[PDB]
Amino acid sequence: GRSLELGAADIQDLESFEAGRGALPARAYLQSDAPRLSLNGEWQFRLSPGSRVAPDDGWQLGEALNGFESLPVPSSWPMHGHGAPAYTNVQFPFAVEPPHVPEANPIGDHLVVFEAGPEFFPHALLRFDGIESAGTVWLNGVELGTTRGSRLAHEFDVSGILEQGENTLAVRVAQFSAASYVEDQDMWWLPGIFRDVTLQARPAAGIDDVFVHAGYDHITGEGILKVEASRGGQAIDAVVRVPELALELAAGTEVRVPAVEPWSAEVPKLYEAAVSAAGESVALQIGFRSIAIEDAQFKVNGRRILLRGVNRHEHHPRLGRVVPRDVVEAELRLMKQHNINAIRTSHYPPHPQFLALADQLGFYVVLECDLETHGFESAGWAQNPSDDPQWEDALVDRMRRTVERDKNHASVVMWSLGNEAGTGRNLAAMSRWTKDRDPSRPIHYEGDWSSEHVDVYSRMYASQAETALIGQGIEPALNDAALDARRRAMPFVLCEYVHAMGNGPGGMSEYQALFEKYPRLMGGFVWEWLEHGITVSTADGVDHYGYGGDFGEEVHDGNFVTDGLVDADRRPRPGLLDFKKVIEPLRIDVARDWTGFTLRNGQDFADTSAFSFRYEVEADGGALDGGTVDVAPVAPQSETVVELPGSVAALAAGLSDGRPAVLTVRAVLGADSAWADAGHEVAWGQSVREPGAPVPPAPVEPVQVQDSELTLGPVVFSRATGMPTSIGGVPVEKLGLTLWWAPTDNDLGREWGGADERPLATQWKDAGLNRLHTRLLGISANPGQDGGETLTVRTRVSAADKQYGVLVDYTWSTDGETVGLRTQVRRDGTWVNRGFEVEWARIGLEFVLGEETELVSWFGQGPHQSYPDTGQGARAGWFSLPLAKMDVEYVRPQECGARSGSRSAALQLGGRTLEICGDPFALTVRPYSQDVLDAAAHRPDLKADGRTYLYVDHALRGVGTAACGPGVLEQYRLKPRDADFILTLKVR
Amino acid sequence: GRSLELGAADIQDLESFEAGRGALPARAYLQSDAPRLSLNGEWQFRLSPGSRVAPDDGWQLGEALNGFESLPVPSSWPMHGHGAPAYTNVQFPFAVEPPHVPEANPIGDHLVVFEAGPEFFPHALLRFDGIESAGTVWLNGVELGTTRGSRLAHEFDVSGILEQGENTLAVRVAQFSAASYVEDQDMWWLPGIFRDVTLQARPAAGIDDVFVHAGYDHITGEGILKVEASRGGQAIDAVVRVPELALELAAGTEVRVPAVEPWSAEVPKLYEAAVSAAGESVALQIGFRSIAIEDAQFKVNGRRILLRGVNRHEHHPRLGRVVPRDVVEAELRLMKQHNINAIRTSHYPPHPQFLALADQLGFYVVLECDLETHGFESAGWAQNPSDDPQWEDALVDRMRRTVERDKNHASVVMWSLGNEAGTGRNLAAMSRWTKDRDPSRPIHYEGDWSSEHVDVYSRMYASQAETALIGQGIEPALNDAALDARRRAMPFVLCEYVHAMGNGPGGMSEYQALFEKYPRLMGGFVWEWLEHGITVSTADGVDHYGYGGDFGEEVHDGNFVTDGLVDADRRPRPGLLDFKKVIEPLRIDVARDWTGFTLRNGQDFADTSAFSFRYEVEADGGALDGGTVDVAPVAPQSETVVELPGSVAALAAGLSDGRPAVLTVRAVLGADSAWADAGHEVAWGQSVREPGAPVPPAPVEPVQVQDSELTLGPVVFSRATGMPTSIGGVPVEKLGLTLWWAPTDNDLGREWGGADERPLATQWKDAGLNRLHTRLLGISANPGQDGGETLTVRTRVSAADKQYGVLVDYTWSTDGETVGLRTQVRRDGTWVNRGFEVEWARIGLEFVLGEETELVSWFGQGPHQSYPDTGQGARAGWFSLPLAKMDVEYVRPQECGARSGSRSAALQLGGRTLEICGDPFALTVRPYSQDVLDAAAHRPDLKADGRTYLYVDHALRGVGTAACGPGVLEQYRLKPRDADFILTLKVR
Ligand SMILES: O=[N+]([O-])c1ccccc1O[C@@H]1O[C@H](CO)[C@H](O)[C@H](O)[C@H]1O
Ligand SMILES: O=[N+]([O-])c1ccccc1O[C@@H]1O[C@H](CO)[C@H](O)[C@H](O)[C@H]1O
Ligand code: NA
Ligand code: NA
Repeated sequence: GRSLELGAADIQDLESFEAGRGALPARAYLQSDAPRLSLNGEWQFRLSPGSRVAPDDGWQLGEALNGFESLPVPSSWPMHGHGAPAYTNVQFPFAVEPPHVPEANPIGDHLVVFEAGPEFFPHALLRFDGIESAGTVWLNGVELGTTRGSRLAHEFDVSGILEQGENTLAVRVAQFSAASYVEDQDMWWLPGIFRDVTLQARPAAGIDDVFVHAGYDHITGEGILKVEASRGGQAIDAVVRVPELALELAAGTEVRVPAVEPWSAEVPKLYEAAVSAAGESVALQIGFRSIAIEDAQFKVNGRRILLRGVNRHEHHPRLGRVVPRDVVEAELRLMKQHNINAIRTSHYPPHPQFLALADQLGFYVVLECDLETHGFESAGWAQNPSDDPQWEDALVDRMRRTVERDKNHASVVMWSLGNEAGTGRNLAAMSRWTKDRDPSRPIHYEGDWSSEHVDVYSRMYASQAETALIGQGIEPALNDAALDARRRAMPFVLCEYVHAMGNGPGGMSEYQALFEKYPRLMGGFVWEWLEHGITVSTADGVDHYGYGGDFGEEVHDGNFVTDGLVDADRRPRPGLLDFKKVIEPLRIDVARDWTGFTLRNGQDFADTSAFSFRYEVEADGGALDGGTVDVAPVAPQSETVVELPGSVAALAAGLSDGRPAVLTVRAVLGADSAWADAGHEVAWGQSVREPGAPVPPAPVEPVQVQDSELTLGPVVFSRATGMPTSIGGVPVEKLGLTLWWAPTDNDLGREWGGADERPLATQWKDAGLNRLHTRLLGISANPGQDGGETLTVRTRVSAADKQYGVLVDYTWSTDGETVGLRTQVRRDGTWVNRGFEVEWARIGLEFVLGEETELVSWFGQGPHQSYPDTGQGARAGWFSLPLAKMDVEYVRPQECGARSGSRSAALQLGGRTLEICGDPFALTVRPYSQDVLDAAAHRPDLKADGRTYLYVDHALRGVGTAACGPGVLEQYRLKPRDADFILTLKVR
Repeated sequence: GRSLELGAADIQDLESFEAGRGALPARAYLQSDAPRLSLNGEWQFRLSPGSRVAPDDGWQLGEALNGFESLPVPSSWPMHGHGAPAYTNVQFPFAVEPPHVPEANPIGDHLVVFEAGPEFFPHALLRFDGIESAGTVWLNGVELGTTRGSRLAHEFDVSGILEQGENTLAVRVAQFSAASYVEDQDMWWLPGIFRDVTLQARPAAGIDDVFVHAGYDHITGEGILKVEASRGGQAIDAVVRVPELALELAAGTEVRVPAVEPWSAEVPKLYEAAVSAAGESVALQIGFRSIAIEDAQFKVNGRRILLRGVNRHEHHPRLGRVVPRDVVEAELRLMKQHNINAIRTSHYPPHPQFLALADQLGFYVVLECDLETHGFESAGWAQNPSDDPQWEDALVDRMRRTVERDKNHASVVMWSLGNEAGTGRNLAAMSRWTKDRDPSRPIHYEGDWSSEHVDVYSRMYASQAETALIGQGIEPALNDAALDARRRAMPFVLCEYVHAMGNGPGGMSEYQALFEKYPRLMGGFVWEWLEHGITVSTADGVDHYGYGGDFGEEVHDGNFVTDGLVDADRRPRPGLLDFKKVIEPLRIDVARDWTGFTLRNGQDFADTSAFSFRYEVEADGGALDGGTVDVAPVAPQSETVVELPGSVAALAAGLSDGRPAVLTVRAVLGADSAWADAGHEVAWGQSVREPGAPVPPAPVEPVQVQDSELTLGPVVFSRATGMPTSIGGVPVEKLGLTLWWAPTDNDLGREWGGADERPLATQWKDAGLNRLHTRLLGISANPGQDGGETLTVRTRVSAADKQYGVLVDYTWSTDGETVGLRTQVRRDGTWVNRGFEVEWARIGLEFVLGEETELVSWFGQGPHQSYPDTGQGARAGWFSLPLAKMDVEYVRPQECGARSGSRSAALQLGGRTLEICGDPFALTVRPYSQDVLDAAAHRPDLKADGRTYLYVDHALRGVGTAACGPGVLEQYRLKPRDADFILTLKVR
């Protein structure tokens, strides 16, 4: 019985536990004076849906092509119409039976013709910096080998195969392979040759690999330099010239430069250098820095650093995994502009070019090997490749290539074995190899909590509580006494925290307080830097981002791929604005009397000499006083009290009580930096003289009784409902109590703990908060003042099939100019349902106005949204925006746009403007209803209906981060309760 | 402070705990020779959306009508374009704050002008037989009163207010009222005057109320007759003439008729009678029957009866609660035609006309008062009206009116206090009143399990297990010793069981076995008789039923209103067909050797003399032998063995082994009955000589190898997939394993018990059964016979992100005429997921054929569908239907149409037909895919895609009744396992 199935050969290679075949050794990516020819451009592409019908028709030659077509290389090929993106979070998109590949497996045949001059002879190589996920390579029909590790680099000796003149390079790329089982990151499955292809000549007497070792002696200030160079794996003679430090030395020997300026992310000093031999010179930037762990702290150059970090994925909304270099230096300067000083390359090494930019601009980076086996957790880690001895070779090759490529860059301060890969023998072999190859950086891996084979203790989304226990080193002890002693001596890092999906993330301040208070806490990396939105052009031609499912997936994880501080096009979300203020590197506590302010330098190395300290006093109309104050530089981790000019304090003292004014002390960039122009704001602080409470109007005007309506000054009531129908000509279509909001992404998440496993959003639906109803109980006039009268409208708010309720008593008084509105809420019945207390989103009013709103202005926090557990970035001021820029363009629309702590507010409606005053309320103004916003799954599903939805909230919930990790914290949860609050309105 | 809200007066009447105002006493509905004028016809109608804007503009007069329009009366008015039906199951459609009514409360103003002749003077009354839910009545602008209890009757004295000639009658009808809180049945909320309006003259010396008392002495055969008559509540002189029994007697005296033929549902003997006084005669039908409880059995006329019952709601797909009398006698004759002998009027008294038809046609009925407070359960029965002393008067009035109207009808054998109303003081007062007023019928109420105030123990959906424990009186004892002693002495009835939603109900046979085995078990009433589908005409003009939500509800319960044995138009579902055979009143066990058959008479009173006993022998082509056999009548609960003609046995013996033939003994109606023509089938039984197994083809034909395809006789394989591409010209687009089916309604239900709270349908989605995938492992030819060869195609079936799998090995042999196909399935891995074992719907194959199928024929069970725990109604035979009549037109489409126990099968595809043979398999043939059927929410969402979906199942799950009650029973659950099965195909 002989076998008759097609394609058995390709499939057995794809299902291989072995690493690629026939490539050269792993080495650093080096800047070399050898000639190079980038084969990037416009290739030819043919796509077959499986190895069983992938033609073996000699396409690899370049002759008689049938069924090819122009495609760009580098590309993620489902971004150019061939198939589609497919998004899965933890679930594998194929049956889990390693190492087998599904029958449906896109095969992409790639072909380019190039010219090879005499520079590339007698010796050259081809270099592929990234092939997702398994490539086979032919040069002139001759097999060069295979690539494994989709974001790793492979090099192939083409000596004797590369011909002079015209060559034909052919690569066959399979989307799925056994390697898929170990590349299960939470991102888009996008196959292709997404990184540079390059021909490089290899002259004789060259340099293949260089290993820079540039340490720093913080007690003496010495550099410690030893540049190793090698050819064909042997130490070679080469000369090391670093001009600026006045040294020439031999490669291979360690020397003590007498005094160097150390490298950090605050001061990223880079000495230019070259190592050269007869046939080849190599350029290097060199940062003198030394990483160590002592007294359970993570120290750089002798000082405990604080990691203000994010998790950078490589994604672009129209090119997939290809990220244009202009987009890279833009997003990285964006990061510095928001006080970020660390980056973690979740969850694979980045583009080779990325490393030098982290060296230059200034970031502590965690360089992470391409390894993740998350999809195996659901089966209790059965068959997990991290513990299958059949994968040792494959995984150690991923670590070697990872380490080798980037070992020379001072910005990488940690190697990371990978992510969400379980525990296992192979992980320990990856650690063992790395400690041997590069003892100079400590080793990170979160997935083995025992921390046996790492040097730092690392967790994701550990609660603010557990983080305080670890900060004091009193977390519960490991079962192994020996292991526990080790882990207790490591510093602690959160590689992922404050999950920034949608509206949020809440609770950042609580985490930051612990980072400053506890030295064993290293800091943390927000999840994540960007959303992976993929732009989708509609029939109309409107643009919007699509997410998981939108592209036809059979299994997918929805909008969980859009969970970042910036959108796919790097437009900041309010979370970035908040985070920037949270991690701000100086704190400015402005004194109540406006005489000075305390300045703490929170940096680890720099002093304050880089910063101009400006102040301004803003009153209602314009600025009253402003300028600059000179601060004698304060050391890192030192504090001074700096006086402000006496004019500022005298101005505060002479304010008529109840007149608002805000003192803002800014710290801005004295001079341009590599990442921002002079005057860029780094840190700030404020003191506010508040307005007094608003004067309730005298109830001098009485209540006029028509048969169908009532009238009390400028407000028109309906005798059937009790609610206002107009105020000063402004049509009022509805007025009621609100307790609910269109759920955020965190509200859609399950908050672990509590026997209530339903998401808050579900809790609400079950409770009926989204479908409240109001019964009218009574309407009265009552003795006012000098003939005038108050109006009291009694209602009860509740929901169908529910016994709990709230009584709401609206009480109006008017003098003819301003309407007064007192609102009282009292609970009737226990607000219990399906066994669990109900929690409210808010305690407010919804005014539905009959006309459109063009412009919203307020006094309070701003300019961007704020909620109880967010809003740190929103300062006290006077703001004014067009309605459409009050919204927040989240990909799945949801509750956003509340401006908390608001004191006054004006909506410009056609010709008239509507002025609310009162004690602190949260303002929100949208052109569509809450239910339109809740049902909407993408932004085009939001349509204005010509009215205005005015939200005035006397209380709000926090937002938390329950979509992944901690929910709203106790101090910010909103339990049902009685409440009382006063407003005053006015139309002009 | 004086109150300024509109409509405070109507609302305080609507919110009233009191019963109607100013009507005459509750009395029986009587056939009287007094003149009557039905005000039914075409009324005028104005609809206001709340009492606060219901005009008080003197519409009640009939002059200057503004905003009225022609409407039929009786009507449910949302069936005629005014508003819409709204379906809620247990949830109230308004905030639960009794007695308050929501602001949104349709007010329907009704007006008719009629002519009153001299017959109606000086004394007459108006009679409303039903007003949902609160009516106010004016005759010539003069208030007559108010109605409460939507399916109860009210009568108003119009003496001195009804004028001669032309009158104007005005009724204002509010949909919601305090009474809504006690009318929360699981049905459509439809307001209006849905039952007859009638003017009736009341001559002097008349009869107002009559109370028939017609018992039976089963030891002597005597009738015991006493007809009470009364006027203005006092016993009056009247004469009682029952011609047929040769008696004239005075009303008020009890007499002993020497010998009467008793009344039962099997023999509903009705003696015509009249009671008359000077001004009025009243006609009566009189059934002599006596109900008693002894030895914990429910006995009628001395014999323990068995209740073969259903729950009749009053519903019509286009008229709502109005059920045309032709539809009533049709549905009731339908019921008799399916062996039903009992009816329960869930959950309100029916149309007055219904009672006489139950007397005549023959049904034990449970007459149920309009009371149900289900929506209060979710709050722990807080504020439940059954225990609020403020409702005593309202509820006792509902019981009185209920009892009074129908007390004279022998078919009612139980009064029922209501349904799903909790326990409470008012319920006990309802019971106390009823025992006093009418001691002759026992009292039913399920909602108080202690059974303190009832005479029978009644439950819903108690499992087959608990029912056997009760059958033996060994259920766990009540906490109160005294109560427990009472309940243990009552007989037991299931007022609702075997929930017949969608495909089902499964498990009827298990219940029936217990009914026969245990005398304390009275029987049961299927839930429910009909679906409440409401027809919806689409733009195309296609008709289909809509259900909850489809009409715009804010809260609703989906398709739970369509849960019956017949659809809204009384077209039978397969459940009725099964149920008819289950409850069949004789059992015919046909002997294996075909010499005779055992006959048990299961009736309680009749013998077999009504039945012709026919037999037929059916072979492949036509009938071989047939006729009639004479059975000496067997008593109720007796058995005989009746010989069949010797020709029948000799025919069986002379059959060549492996030739199929079926002996069917039928018991049909010898002569016409009030409910069916002669020859109607009542009970049947069969013995089958099976076919032998099919001969596997000799593998004489070899496997031809092209580069792209294989060929083995008439079958064409694809070398890439391994699956057949054609068999005898018939395009085969896909062939694979099936383990899943589009979930039924029961599969969508939560099966209580087991820590798995997810519905089976959810279990499956979580497990991936709906999205299986097949990887190909190998293909071989192998040594066959005389040059020929088998083909073995090895696959593995599984699902993305899952480790469990099944290996499937397809093995084909051919001789050139017939294809042989052996299929083997073996488990690889534990089929566990989210902590709970996965269960399969089936173990079968899905053939997707490229051409349409016109006609399906098979040998096996039929003609209607069958599944392991259903299909009793399907007999052994030869059947043949067009494809579209293989389907089942469920309102939410779902898994149906499997014909289990099938031996052979032919699909006619254009010109050729495809013949499957093999051991018992379950056949199914649909014109659309399973996923089309699962996604479809209504029948118009099913569209044929031009192909054929052939389902051959070697194993199946039962269907159960998990949508309400027990799921699939143990013996019918399908756990994963290895399996082996052989098929043979053939194309002509
Ligand atoms: O770490 N976890 O316990 C965990 C629980 C639920 C979902 C994701 C998850 O892991 C984390 O999720 C984030 C953000 O979505 C990223 O995908 C990250 O790579 C992953 O480690
Ligand atoms: O009786 N029950 O415990 C129960 C549990 C869940 C849903 C309905 C239910 O009660 C029963 O349901 C049926 C069929 O849907 C009818 O509505 C019936 O009137 C009701 O008593
Ligand atoms: Na994510
Ligand atoms: Na139902």
